[PDB]
Amino acid sequence: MTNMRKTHPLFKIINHSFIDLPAPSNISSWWNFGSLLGVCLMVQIITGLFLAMHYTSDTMTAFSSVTHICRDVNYGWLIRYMHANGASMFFICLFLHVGRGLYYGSYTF
Amino acid sequence: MTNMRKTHPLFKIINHSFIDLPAPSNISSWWNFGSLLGVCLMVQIITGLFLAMHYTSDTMTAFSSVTHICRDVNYGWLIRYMHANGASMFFICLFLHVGRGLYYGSYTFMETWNIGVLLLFAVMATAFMGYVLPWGQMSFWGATVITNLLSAIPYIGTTLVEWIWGGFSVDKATLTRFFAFHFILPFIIAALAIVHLLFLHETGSNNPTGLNSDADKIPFHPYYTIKDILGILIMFLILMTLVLFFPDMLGDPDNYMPANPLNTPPHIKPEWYFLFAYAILRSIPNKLGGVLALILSILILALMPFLHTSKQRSLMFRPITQILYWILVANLLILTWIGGQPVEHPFIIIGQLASISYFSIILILMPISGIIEDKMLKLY
Amino acid sequence: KAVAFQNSQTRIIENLHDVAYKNALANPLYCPDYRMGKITSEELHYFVQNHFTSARMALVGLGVSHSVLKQVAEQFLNMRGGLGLAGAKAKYRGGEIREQNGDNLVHAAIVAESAAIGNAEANAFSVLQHLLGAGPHIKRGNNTTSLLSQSVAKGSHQPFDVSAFNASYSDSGLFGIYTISQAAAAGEVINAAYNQVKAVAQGNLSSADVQAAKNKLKAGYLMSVETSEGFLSEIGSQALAAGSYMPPSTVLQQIDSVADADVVKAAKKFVSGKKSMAASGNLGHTPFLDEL
Amino acid sequence: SHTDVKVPDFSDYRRAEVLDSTKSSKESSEARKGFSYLVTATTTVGVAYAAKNVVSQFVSSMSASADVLAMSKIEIKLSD
Amino acid sequence: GREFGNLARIRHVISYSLSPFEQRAFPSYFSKGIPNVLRRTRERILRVAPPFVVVYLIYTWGNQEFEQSKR
Amino acid sequence: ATFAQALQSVPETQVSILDNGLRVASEQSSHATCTVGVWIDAGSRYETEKNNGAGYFLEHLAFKGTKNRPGNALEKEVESIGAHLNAYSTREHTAYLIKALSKDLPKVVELLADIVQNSSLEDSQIEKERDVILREMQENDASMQNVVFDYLHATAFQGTPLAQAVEGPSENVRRLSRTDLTDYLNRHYKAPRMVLAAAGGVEHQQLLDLAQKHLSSVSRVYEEDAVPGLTPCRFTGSEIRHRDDALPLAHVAIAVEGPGWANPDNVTLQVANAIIGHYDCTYGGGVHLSSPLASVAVANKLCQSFQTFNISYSDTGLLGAHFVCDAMSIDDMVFFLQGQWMRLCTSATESEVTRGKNILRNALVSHLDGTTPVCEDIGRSLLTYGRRIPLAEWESRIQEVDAQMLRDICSKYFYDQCPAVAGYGPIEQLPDYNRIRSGMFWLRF
Amino acid sequence: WLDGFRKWYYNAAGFNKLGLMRDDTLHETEDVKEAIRRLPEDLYNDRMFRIKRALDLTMRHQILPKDQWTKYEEDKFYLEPYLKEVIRERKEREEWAKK
Amino acid sequence: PTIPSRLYSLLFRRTSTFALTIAVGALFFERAFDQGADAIYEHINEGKLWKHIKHK
Amino acid sequence: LSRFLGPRYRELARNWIPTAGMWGTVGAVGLVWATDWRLILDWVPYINGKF
Ligand code: HEM
Ligand code: HEM
Ligand code: HEM
Ligand code: HEM
Repeated sequence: MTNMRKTHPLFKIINHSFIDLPAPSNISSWWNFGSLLGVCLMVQIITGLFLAMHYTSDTMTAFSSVTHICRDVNYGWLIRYMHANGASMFFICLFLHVGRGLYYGSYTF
Repeated sequence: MTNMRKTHPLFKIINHSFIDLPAPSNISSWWNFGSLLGVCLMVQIITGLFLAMHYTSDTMTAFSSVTHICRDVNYGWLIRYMHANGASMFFICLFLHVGRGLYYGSYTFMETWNIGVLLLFAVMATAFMGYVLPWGQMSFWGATVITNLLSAIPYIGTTLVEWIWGGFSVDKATLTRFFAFHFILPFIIAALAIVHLLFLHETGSNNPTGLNSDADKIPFHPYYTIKDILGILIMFLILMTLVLFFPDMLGDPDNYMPANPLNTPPHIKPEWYFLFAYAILRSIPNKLGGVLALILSILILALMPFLHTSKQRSLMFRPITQILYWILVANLLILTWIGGQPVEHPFIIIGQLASISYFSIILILMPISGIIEDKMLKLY
Repeated sequence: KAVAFQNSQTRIIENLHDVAYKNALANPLYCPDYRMGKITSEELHYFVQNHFTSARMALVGLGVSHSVLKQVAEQFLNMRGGLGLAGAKAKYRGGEIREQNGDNLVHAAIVAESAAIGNAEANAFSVLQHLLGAGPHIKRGNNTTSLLSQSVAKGSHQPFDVSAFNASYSDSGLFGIYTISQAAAAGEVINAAYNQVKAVAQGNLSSADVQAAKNKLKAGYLMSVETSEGFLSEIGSQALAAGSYMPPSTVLQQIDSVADADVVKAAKKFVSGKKSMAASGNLGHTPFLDEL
Repeated sequence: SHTDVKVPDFSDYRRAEVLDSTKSSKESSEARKGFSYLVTATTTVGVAYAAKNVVSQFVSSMSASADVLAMSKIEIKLSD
Repeated sequence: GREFGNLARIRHVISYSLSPFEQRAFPSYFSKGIPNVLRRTRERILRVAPPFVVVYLIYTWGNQEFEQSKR
Repeated sequence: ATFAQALQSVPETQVSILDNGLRVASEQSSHATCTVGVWIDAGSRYETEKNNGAGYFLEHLAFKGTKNRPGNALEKEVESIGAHLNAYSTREHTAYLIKALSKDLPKVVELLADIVQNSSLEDSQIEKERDVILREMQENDASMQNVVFDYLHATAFQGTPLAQAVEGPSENVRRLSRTDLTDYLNRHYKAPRMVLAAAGGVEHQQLLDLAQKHLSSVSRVYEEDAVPGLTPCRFTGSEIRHRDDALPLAHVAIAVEGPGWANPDNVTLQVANAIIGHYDCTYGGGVHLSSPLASVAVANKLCQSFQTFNISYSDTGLLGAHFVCDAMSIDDMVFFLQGQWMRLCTSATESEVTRGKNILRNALVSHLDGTTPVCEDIGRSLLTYGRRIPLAEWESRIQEVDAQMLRDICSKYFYDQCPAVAGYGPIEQLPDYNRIRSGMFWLRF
Repeated sequence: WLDGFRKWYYNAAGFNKLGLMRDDTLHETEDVKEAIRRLPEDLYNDRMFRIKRALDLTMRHQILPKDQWTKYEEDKFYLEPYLKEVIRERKEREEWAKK
Repeated sequence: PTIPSRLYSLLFRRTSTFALTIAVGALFFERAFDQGADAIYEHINEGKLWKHIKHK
Repeated sequence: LSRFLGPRYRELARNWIPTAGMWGTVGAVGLVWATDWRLILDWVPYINGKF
């Protein structure tokens, strides 16, 4: 039999990326912000995906569709304010990732 | 000092997938349809980019936004009819790609085929789920009929159909749901096509003859990019003939009224790539059997890796398996005509006999055809 | 070949036989690198057709009944009942090889002609081997009755290992001195060992030491007997070459029948015969065969 | 050589049931494994709560709206 | 299909190929093309043709029988 | 006859206790050789950080100096009788062995009685043997599997008396004087921790009369009534990794604490260890070899050799696998070794355990074929098991082992346990210890 | 009549026109690829020449003339004593795995 | 054996028992945690919520 | 199939019966806990009342 993580190519991509990646043992909480940016970008994509199921874009009923998201559909207030505060968290993690790149001299990449 | 196409890593994977990929030299015009599906998916994505910039999703003015695109938006009629006939071009390229896959022995690329039928399920779902979005009478009643036929399952059916409706019927939340789904689904189709290309590039491509093509290899550039450009130009010839000369011929003319729930069309009919699906669903008298025949009809060509009883790979050297394959595509054409026809005696018995014969070809008669090929060629 | 040439003994044992014999026994035990890639199955089939046959085959069994083994041998060994292709007679070659290795431990061995196994000169030559130290009888000891080790260690102080080895085949045999030394004192080691065998050849011997050599040979033959794979190898070689099984007590009577004058005659035969020397290591102080 | 290598004093890190050298670790092996896997399982029950409840919020948001639930009840035909 | 150098182990086969610029782009396009298209359609028209005339017979049967039954 | 009748017909070992408590055992058979050896229960265990190399030094030193026959008179007498000697020293046993003819038996047991009691210790021989021990310990770094087994014993039993080597470190060799060695001789060479093994060619009443004449009244009573005491040693699952990237071949061992000698389950842990088996690159079995780790290793060219061991001590054992591998397949060998280990531990079959039971029966009778290793088994079994277990009782312990029994006591001694990991070579593609632990316990079961 | 029907099936299969015999159009499974490792060198060399010439002919979408077609009586079953050995060895391997 | 040792030996060492413990504790954590969180919420405002003013 | 049917594979399947059945009950109890079935959660006495 064969090793599946180094045999299957879809498993070879995730083995070279997230399982058996050569990573330094040094790296701090500032290096976690890249995976935090990826995970919060994924929850912004999922959050806006479930926010666009009731959003209507026109010059009359966009604010009516936004307040229909906020109070009329079941628990859409959490998704709308999660999307706004997660865009804020997206830029918090992006500015701290940029500050980590200036902070630790990774301009050579 | 160094080669950029083997040094730079984005250029390394672009060079490995596109420039000097080891490809067999003897592939026909039917092998161009995968890259034609890639560029047709890209032109569907870019026409949807330039189509959703003037599209408002709510049932009061979805059809008014569609007519504002077709009349008041400069060159918006070209974008909308190019998107509809490019969906038709996408499905005829997908049907010829899956006919090549059933023909030329490429069942055995197993993970490629399984992520292909997952991609085909997602393409059919986004095609129906974008066909709702013009909000005509035929689109609304087709949405009602196709989602209402998912309610045949006991104990999860009405929960599933109020979940997929957002109400007792198709409404504003259903249309905005289908527009958000129709945005999100072709990008995961494109990522599925990228990893479908990765699962292809694990083991290379294949020839029409079913042989190991490792002895004779040509680079993909410039031998296959100019065949790609020639296929792109003939595909754009048929696609631009479809948009600029016969725009509503492959489409349904009954979609171009405003949507009204108080009346019904005299025959309810989905699109031409869903006609064989609607005929297979209409063949079974039980409704749960119809939706199980729907799911088994889309999923039964994924069982073709497990239905390879013959020791020869392709159907190039299989003469009566070719007879059964062309009677399968004849059954598919008869299924398309039967789904285009309304529900009358005697179209129902023709659809029943043709669906029974199509399932007998795809399940029973072609493995015993491969058995009688290897019995007539004295393998055992 | 790489695992068997990690050990330094087998390499110069093979090149020792290559320089000590002319055509037959000079063929190596391991396959050389020029034939690696050229061994054909037709030549394998021709060799197993011409040399796996019944009149040279001996099949021995420990723990197996004789009638059962007779039935299995007659039910599967009716095929290939000839005498076989005759092997060539080995003739002595002589000369040296001397080659460089790259370690401080230099292995150098000087042999000459001894009689075939089954001869009274070979029975004298094995007891002359056990007089001059066939191996370490004591783990981590000094081997203080072996005359080679005494006459080398009286002049040398570096770590070493001086033994004598005997290898008697069906036609001709080799007896000689195997010295493992450091690269600086190896000339003094080899010349002191050769002067010790010169002292045995003139006859500076003690009869109690000859009796201790006889008891060492009898005990070492009992070490060869006492393991069941060694006992199977012993009667397989006896039934293969001689075709008859002497008792081990009869072997002890032959070793007790070997006396001192045969040891003196065999030492004179070894020191007067043409020699062959195989050496390996840093060779700046390794003496030549003309210099001995 | 190889025999001059000794593992140093790990007394500041190791647990108190392992810290004595006259006892075996197989007696407290089940205790340390059933403490650390209890920590793992008590994390995983909250991870399963966060993966169940948020998914239930998103599924009930994908379900029908409260305005649609108010309008879907028909007008009462009453006694006359 | 791993890479472009370690794929096959073939032997004693010689391939001659001319230039794109030392030869005609359409070398005997009609007199060697229309017999080749005729030979390929002769090889495969007996396998691709009678299911489609079964399709056309079922199509004309269904149309004329539905128009007969709707009287 | 059959197998059970034949192993019944294997002769018994009469074991008898002298007037001081020393144990004498013999196995009379047909051969004329005679393999008398003294096994002492001293080793690297029952040594502190001080006098650490005393057992290896006394094993080296018991042939060079004697009170009654001084100098090399032991060597002169044992080559007058023409015999062979051996002296192996382990963590719990040291021994002295003479293989000889059976007519030299009072000379053999008189030489053993002058070795184990009346050994003289001259300081010139102490300095010379200290230089030879330092040169041999410098030479022992090439013995790479011995280096990895010593690293595994250092990292598996840290803080215990089993952490130290049998040889002792170079800072402890140079301070070993004569009085520490004779304190070690007066403490750990006591008579009821000593057996006298003979094997074939002897008579037991002759051996007991010669042991009454020579090996009686060695030493029984301690100095200040200070008895030595065995302690249960802590197994610490750890990782040591000596990284030498210029060195060619990586030797990596992984071991779990096994039950040891006196616990009765060494047969079932050995039949699991023999299902896993062993491979070296000179074995000509190829892909068609029965052990699937060796079949996978030669199928995808993983390692040069692997050896699965059950090294046992009193209540504490190391059972595991040591592999000589390349620099590029240690992750593959670790994953396939843990996969074969816990494929054995989850899905053991009757064909697999009857293959292992047959290979254990053949391995035990091939080990106890020869006179010198059957005396090794007599001495090790008399010091550890108390009695000496005959092979009919070993067959009765083997024949009760089934795949269900193997599955649960493998779940006792294998599943989710922290192992000790040692490595000398290019140990970069060894996984880290959390990946070793995540590759232990299975994602399905 | 059965040999005539088999010759008509050989003509209708199409690889006699294209330049291949019976054992070149096998699906390359692990048994067939083990037999690919187990052919002799000359049979391997003209087999891969016949596959390369067949790939050249189906690239050009044409066949050889009728004088150099591989006849049914000119067909040799070269792979069959290797493929039957590989199939029976795989069968005894799966029977030992069942045992 | 101590307190976590028996539950390690009977419901934590196998991954199926681990997941069954996780799921059964998930259901009990759902009901007990929702009851405790609503109890501490109605203790942090008894009379402000719609319960306990529903007398009208 | 034909190579997968045998005595050793039946013994391996018998060895893998209880943990795969317990994983099936893990999937069933997790599906019940995810979907909150009204027939099944009204039988457990800790969630007996109204939830
Ligand atoms: C779009 C949002 C971003 C995502 C999702 C993202 C993702 C990641 C990830 C996953 C890593 C590896 C984890 C790590 O080593 O920290 C990483 C590292 C890195 N990223 Fe980003 N990144 C983003 C934005 C940026 C930006 C704006 C820059 C440029 C300033 C940048 C430059 C780097 C560099 C230089 C590193 C490697 C050195 C280091 O991590 O300290 N990233 N990023
Ligand atoms: C492709 C995934 C996304 C979709 C479909 C999406 C869709 C939407 C929609 C429909 C709204 C309006 C509803 C509302 O919040 O009132 C919105 C608001 C917003 N989105 Fe996104 N969005 C996505 C990703 C993102 C990302 C990645 C960011 C961060 C850069 C972001 C930032 C915002 C902001 C700041 C608002 C306004 C918040 C507010 O005041 O309500 N979105 N998005
Ligand atoms: C609609 C999006 C699709 C795209 C973009 C796509 C893309 C491709 C590409 C680029 C190739 C290689 C052909 C070449 O470049 O010469 C290919 C081949 C292949 N595809 Fe797809 N494909 C799609 C749909 C499917 C589906 C639905 C299936 C499953 C039925 C499938 C199965 C295969 C197989 C088996 C091959 C290998 C045989 C051949 O080359 O024709 N593809 N595809
Ligand atoms: C992510 C890219 C895509 C976007 C943004 C998109 C967007 C849209 C929009 C806004 C409409 C409504 C306008 C109209 O009535 O034509 C639409 C309609 C439609 N789309 Fe897409 N689409 C995309 C990809 C696709 C794909 C890949 C298909 C083919 C499966 C497809 C098939 C359709 C169809 C059949 C219609 C209905 C055409 C009509 O009846 O007017 N779309 N799409």
